[PDB]
Amino acid sequence: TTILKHLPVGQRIGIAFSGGLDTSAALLWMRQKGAVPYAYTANLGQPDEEDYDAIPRRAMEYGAENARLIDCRKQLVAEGIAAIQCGAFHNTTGGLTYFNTTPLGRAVTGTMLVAAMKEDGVNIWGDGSTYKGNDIERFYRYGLLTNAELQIYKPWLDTDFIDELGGRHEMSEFMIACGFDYKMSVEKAYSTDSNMLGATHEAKDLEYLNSSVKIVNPIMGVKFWDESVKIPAEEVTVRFEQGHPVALNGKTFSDDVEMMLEANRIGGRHGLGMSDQIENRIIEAKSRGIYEAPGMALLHIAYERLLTGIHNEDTIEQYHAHGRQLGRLLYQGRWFDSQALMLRDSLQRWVASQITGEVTLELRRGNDYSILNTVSENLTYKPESVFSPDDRIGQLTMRNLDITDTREKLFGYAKTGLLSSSAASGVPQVEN
Amino acid sequence: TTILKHLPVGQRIGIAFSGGLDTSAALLWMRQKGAVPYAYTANLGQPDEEDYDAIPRRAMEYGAENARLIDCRKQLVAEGIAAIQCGAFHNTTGGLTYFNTTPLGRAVTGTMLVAAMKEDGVNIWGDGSTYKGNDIERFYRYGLLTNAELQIYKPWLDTDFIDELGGRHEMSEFMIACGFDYKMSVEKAYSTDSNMLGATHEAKDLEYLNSSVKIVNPIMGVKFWDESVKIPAEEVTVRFEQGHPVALNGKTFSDDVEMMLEANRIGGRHGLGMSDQIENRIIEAKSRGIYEAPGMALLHIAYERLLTGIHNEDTIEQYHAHGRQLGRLLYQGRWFDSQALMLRDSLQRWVASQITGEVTLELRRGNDYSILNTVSENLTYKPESVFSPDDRIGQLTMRNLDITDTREKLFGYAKTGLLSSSAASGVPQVEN
Amino acid sequence: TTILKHLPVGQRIGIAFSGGLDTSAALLWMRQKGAVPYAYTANLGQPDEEDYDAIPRRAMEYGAENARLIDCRKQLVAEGIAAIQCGAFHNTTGGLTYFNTTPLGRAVTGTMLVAAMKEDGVNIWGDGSTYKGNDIERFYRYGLLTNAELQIYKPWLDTDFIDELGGRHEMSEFMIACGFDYKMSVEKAYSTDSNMLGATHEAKDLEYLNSSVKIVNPIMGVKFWDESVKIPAEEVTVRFEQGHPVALNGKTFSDDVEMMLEANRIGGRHGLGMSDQIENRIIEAKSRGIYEAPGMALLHIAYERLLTGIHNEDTIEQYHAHGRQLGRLLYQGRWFDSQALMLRDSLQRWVASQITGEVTLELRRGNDYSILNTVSENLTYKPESVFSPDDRIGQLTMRNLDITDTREKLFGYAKTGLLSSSAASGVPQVEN
Amino acid sequence: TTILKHLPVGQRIGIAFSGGLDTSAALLWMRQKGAVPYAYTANLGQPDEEDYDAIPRRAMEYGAENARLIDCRKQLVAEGIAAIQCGAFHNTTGGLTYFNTTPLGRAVTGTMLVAAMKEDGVNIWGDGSTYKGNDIERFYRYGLLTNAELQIYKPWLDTDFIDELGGRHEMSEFMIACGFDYKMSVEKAYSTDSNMLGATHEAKDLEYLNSSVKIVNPIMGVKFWDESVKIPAEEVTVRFEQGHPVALNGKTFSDDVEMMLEANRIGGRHGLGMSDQIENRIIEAKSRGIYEAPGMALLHIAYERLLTGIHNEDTIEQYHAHGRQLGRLLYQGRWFDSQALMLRDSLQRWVASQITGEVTLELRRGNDYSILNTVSENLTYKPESVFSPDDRIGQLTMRNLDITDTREKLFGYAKTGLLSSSAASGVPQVEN
Ligand SMILES: NC(=O)NCCC[C@H](N)C(=O)O
Ligand SMILES: NC(=O)NCCC[C@H](N)C(=O)O
Ligand SMILES: NC(=O)NCCC[C@H](N)C(=O)O
Ligand SMILES: NC(=O)NCCC[C@H](N)C(=O)O
Ligand SMILES: N[C@@H](CC(=O)O)C(=O)O
Ligand SMILES: N[C@@H](CC(=O)O)C(=O)O
Ligand SMILES: N[C@@H](CC(=O)O)C(=O)O
Ligand SMILES: N[C@@H](CC(=O)O)C(=O)O
Repeated sequence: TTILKHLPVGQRIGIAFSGGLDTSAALLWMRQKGAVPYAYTANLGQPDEEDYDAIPRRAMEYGAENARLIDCRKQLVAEGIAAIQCGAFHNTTGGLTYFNTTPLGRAVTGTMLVAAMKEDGVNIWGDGSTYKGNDIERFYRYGLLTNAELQIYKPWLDTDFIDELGGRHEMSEFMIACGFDYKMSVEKAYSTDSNMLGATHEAKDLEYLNSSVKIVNPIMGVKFWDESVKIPAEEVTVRFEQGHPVALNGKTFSDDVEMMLEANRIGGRHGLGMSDQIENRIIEAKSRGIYEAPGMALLHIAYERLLTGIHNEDTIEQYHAHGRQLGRLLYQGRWFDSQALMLRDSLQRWVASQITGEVTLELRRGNDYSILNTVSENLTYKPESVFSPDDRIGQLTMRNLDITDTREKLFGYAKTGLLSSSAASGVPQVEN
Repeated sequence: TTILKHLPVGQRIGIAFSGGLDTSAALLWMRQKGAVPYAYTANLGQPDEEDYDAIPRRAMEYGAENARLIDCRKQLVAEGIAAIQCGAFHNTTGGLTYFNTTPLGRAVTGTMLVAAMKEDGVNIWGDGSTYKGNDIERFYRYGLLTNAELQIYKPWLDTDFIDELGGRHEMSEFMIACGFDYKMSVEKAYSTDSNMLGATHEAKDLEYLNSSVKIVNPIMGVKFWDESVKIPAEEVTVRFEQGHPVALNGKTFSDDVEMMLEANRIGGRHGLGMSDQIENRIIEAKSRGIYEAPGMALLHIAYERLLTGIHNEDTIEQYHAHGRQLGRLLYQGRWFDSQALMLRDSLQRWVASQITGEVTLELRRGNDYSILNTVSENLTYKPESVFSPDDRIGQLTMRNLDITDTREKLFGYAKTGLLSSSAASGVPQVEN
Repeated sequence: TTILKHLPVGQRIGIAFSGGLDTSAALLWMRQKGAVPYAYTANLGQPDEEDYDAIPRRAMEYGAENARLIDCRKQLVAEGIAAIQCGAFHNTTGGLTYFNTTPLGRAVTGTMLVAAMKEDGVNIWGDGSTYKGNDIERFYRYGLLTNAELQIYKPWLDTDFIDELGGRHEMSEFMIACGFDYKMSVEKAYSTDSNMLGATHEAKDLEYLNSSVKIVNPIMGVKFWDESVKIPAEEVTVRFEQGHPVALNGKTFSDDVEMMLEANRIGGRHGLGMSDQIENRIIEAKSRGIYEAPGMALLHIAYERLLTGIHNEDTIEQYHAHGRQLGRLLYQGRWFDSQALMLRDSLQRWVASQITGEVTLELRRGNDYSILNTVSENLTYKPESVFSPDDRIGQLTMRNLDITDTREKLFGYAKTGLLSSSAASGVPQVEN
Repeated sequence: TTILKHLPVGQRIGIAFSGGLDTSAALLWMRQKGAVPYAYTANLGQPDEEDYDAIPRRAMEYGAENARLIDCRKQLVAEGIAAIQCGAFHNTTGGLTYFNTTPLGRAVTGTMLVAAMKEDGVNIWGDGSTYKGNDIERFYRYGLLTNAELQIYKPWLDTDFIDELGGRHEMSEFMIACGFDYKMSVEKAYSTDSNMLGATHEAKDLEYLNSSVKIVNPIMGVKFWDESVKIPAEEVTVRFEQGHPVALNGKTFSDDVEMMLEANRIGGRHGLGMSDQIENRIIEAKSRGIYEAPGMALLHIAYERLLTGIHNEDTIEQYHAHGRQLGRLLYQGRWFDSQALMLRDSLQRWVASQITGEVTLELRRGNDYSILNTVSENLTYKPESVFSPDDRIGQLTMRNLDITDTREKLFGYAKTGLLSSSAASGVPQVEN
């Protein structure tokens, strides 16, 4: 089968070693039960990571046959920018958007780490995602897409493993019993997946709808909800060239990673982009999360403001429709499937290519901001004798036949009982 | 024809008398040129109107054959609530929404005032909307829908009228010359259309993209962008029953108008809901506006938060798609056309009927707020042994055939040149 | 768990007893291994069934604790008519449509037979659908929807069962060994699922794309592809009232089942509606089928012809879009889920309610037919001074601003390299 | 203004000279009233045209300053093939499709003839389309797109012209009075627009819904409805390479025009593709037409059959949705607008690029045909141990949570009155 239920003794197993008790304990346990574990750590520019080079060394200290750090920042930012160009975000609440940052991280991580293992002749994969979430399926799909011969082994789902190593306490004691003066970190009231595009918090106390953003200590921005933290209003300019974010506050960057890093700083000072979403997981059961994505939010606002001053209505409607559909595919782990690529490619080529301009905003607290200026050499919006009042009288008169058709429909609907009353005496009323 | 180009001497002409120089001068001029003008004023609960009863009297003072005040508040709020239940809002920028408040006002005004004229045997209609905007067409459609025999006469578009009465100065002098000690009001740097659902500001200085919300003096809320205005954080609860907004902060209301009035007060203290949009008019040319809708925004946020904890993904996707399409139809003046009614009715019956619950928010400045609690007897979201790890391994394995199909597609796309590279070595790349 | 992997000894198990070796052998085997089997047979008006009453008796002869015949014809036809009103058909090839007849049969069968078992205190269900198709999942969903406590047991998927009773030969010998002078029928080169709405043929030799409709012996119509079968051209009239098919050739019926039965006869004489489709199963793997649905096809053609003479473009576009989406949900076994009901209800209320009229056709062979007449008291199509040439000049002139915007876009696209050339010298060309 | 209401005396006016009384009489009349008329005739490979070179000569005989024949066949076929690749056809009745052949002809004609006039310094355009149809607006848009300075003058809409030259009789007498022994052709009971892609018949007697295809003498195919015309069954193979039609019956062609010409012959022998549609014109009023497009129909059927054996469900759903939307844009004259190009480009790149294969059909009469074989090196359909019965049990079990959610919804809908009954006792029933 594709998924190995129990430890493949004697075989090389590649595991996404993010570091931390779960992956650390798994390395020792696998190495202990007879498997040859290889560690691969993705450099995703995590806002809460300050020493990536130390991670592969810890894997080696714990028995890894070999350990590698795969830099995925360039690809992550490129896909994040593509997501921005396509408005590929489907989970919204009252307009506030989740920027699908974890889904983007998985697309890049799942393909690059598996490709890297491919290089080292490692054909068995394993990551710590649970059998209850979306990530296990995202990694599964991206991995198999990259390596047709891939097999999956998740010690965390192996009954043998769980029997021995139940929870965090058993695992930390396991580290100690294995000869390592291990000291487990302080446990938060929620779990977090983070990368340069965003941080997603959920589980534990965030599973209760009565818990709010107040129990969260943001890692990409400030506590804007705390009236005691001072946040001075700030002006920022975002400029695009053919849809590509090239300048922030008039400054260009040597690469897009530095640009995103700066967009994150600007947005973070204000807590821009944070939202609270209840969403539908791939397995059709709901999950609740609190999300951060300051840089993505900043670019999203500027990009759409320009879009509204540049494209026609049919094109904007298609951008919203295709973007929402693509956002869902991205969330499902299908970002590289034909149905996704066709929408992504289309929006990048025909919509984003014309987004050249600059937007000036004043950021205050959280999602409270104002648009101060909008400029573009491609605007179709023009403050300024192409048509006359009489031309409009003609255009209005052309509507008469269809208006009559609708009036007759309203009469018909009232007749068959659908409407309480038509437009004859006022506002049509749908029978209740 | 339907549209009378020149004054119908001797005939009864009904005009939407909002009050103000344009309609006042038109009454005198029409009465002067030989027409019999009738005034109809819609009570829309305008936030900037404090004495509706005075308006019909001014029409009578100016020569109106008769003057009437048509109360449209109940219908306006009912349609506004329907819009909320359907998420019928299509103009969004970075998520910030325009709540189509003027379009909703026109649907109710255009049908009720024309129906009222019908009662008085008046079959000629006229309002002050320009030949350049959307309103002239909204009124046109709603009027004809209600009265098949309606004819339209807009003195403001009559060459004879414009020759004599050019601008505001000529008109005010006309009032004086006609024997009225008329005193024209202070002129703002933008025009405004307002009603109990919202206020829409545009034209004049707002036509420049360098002008911002800063030149606007909000009439439904506070200047949250001015750091000197104090705005204490405030907790608010919004509760729905089968999709109907019934309680704010635990209090119920004798009618929906009082509810909306209170939603407006709560939202207004914070400036909730204000946005700046560049949009596409019906005639396919762009327009820029700054909008207020505090109560609508408040209900919208609570309604969608509940929706996310109650409906499945396909149903939510259909709510967003149908709502955006309906929003556009609403904006086009087709709110009562079959293609709109079918979407509106559908969302009200199958989506809104299940929205029973309460949302607790903390409002701060503008659109900066936090969700504090979400409850519903209908939640499908549940913080809490229906499926096992092995059940998921099966579900994941069922994806294999299609994943292979996609891998082959990626190879094919790379072959025909579409992709630089497939997933074989990492992240697929669309050829640039 | 929900699905019992092995025989629930001692328990009452309800099985969909269509009759035939598979269900017959299963009854004996289950009764033999210690289970108490109950038989439920759905009367679906199968075109190839001539003696339904005989089936429950055979179940009793084979050991059934009890046997029942559940009449599902009325419900089947009602859902088929709803499908017609909604154009709920998504699998089309060059326009030729699959009328989702098996999916409709499952929705009705899965709910009614399980509800019937409910009555007899039977809470374990089992049908002969394979683990490779769509039916196992349709029955699963409809059954659980009707009975929350339902458990599923499919002897045909029980390793114990397969070990003993492999194929048809082992089973027929099993019948003999169990004391029944059993004689298995003639085996066809494909399998068939049939009901009053249609017959679906697939599997066996139909799995090869080189096999065609020529290997099929149609059970609802004639072999129109065989030039030797004579098929006289025939005129037929189909009349609807508020979307309901009420008359065929000027004759009304005592009930809708008789109407569908007659629609089947008319269509069958010609082989109307037959198609060959390669489709995507729920598990994302393709399947090939040859389908019959003479009556459904007849009503579909008349219904849509009327629709085109009655509804406006936006409404027709929504009918096609919603119908295709609903067709897919129907095929997935989600015909009663909220996302389906909302589309179905909407189309029935606002689109079908106005479909009152009569269409006259001449049927010849297969899908070769001609429309001879179309009438409706609700037509908006009228062969017959509402607008003048000058009104149109105005309407055309109003397009100028946007045309300029598009011309500029074409220049822009040519500039960034998207287009080889704009419209400047002729036909714009997308860079290859 | 853009549209000149009366003859521009002294100016060069370019007119689409198809030949025939209307354009011939207009040339003399314009040349007579003081204008300098230039003739441009599009070679569209009309099935009913046998001598294109003779047309410019007749224009010269009638006074044209100059006359040119612009060959548009290559471009017409290229756009027709693009339409096929995108399924850009929106008017369907019971599945039978209108292949938007006139709209495709206008896109190519309107741009190329205007571009040609551009070359000769002619900036005033005029064609014979009426102020009541779609063509006047298609030509208007395509012309202005190609030439920003274009002005339009249609003598047929000039009151002066109509006063003098009313109908066909007045015009033929005008030709005679102008010194030409003119002999007008036999008048048919309908009008026709034809090109190499198709022929569209409408107006006159076809305006009555009681007239049928029987009054039409097809110009691209045979009278398949006439039982006396013999039509031998015929086998045909259609093969594509990366979505491009390259071979018919195993033979390749020196160019696509020859390919389409042959596709037309094959389809024509059978009358394949003919349909009768009632549709919605751009001005929102219905029109009835009878259409021919034998070659387009042939390619459409083969193309879609391959599509169904090659692409996944999401991709096929997007092909149908985008194609229908694009078909409408094509019909509206917006084939080169951004909202159209984005859908067209997308379908060509991601869907059509993979359509490599061959389909074998047997054509009989009209749209009665059978699929005999389907082959493709890219099929994802495979008649032939990737997943086990137990894998499916897991996949089915994962549906439980959502099924419960739907069951609860059905209970809720029954409670609020929407449903008569839920699934508890059988088939859910929507309250009537
Ligand atoms: N802490 C986490 O586990 N976050 C990862 C998932 C985030 C979000 N629910 C998603 O599926 O994208
Ligand atoms: N001040 C205004 O004229 N506002 C009315 C129009 C508001 C907005 N552009 C709309 O069309 O709904
Ligand atoms: N013979 C059959 O097994 N037919 C039943 C399935 C028909 C078609 N593939 C469907 O899923 O509706
Ligand atoms: N005979 C014609 O005038 N045909 C041209 C129009 C065909 C069809 N109604 C269309 O608009 O494409
Ligand atoms: N990362 C979490 C949430 C998710 O995957 O959706 C898990 O592994 O379950
Ligand atoms: N009320 C403004 C704007 C609009 O109608 O769209 C006008 O009359 O032009
Ligand atoms: N009835 C067949 C086909 C299907 O279910 O889709 C099976 O049981 O596999
Ligand atoms: N060609 C016809 C029909 C159409 O244009 O739609 C006309 O000129 O009116």
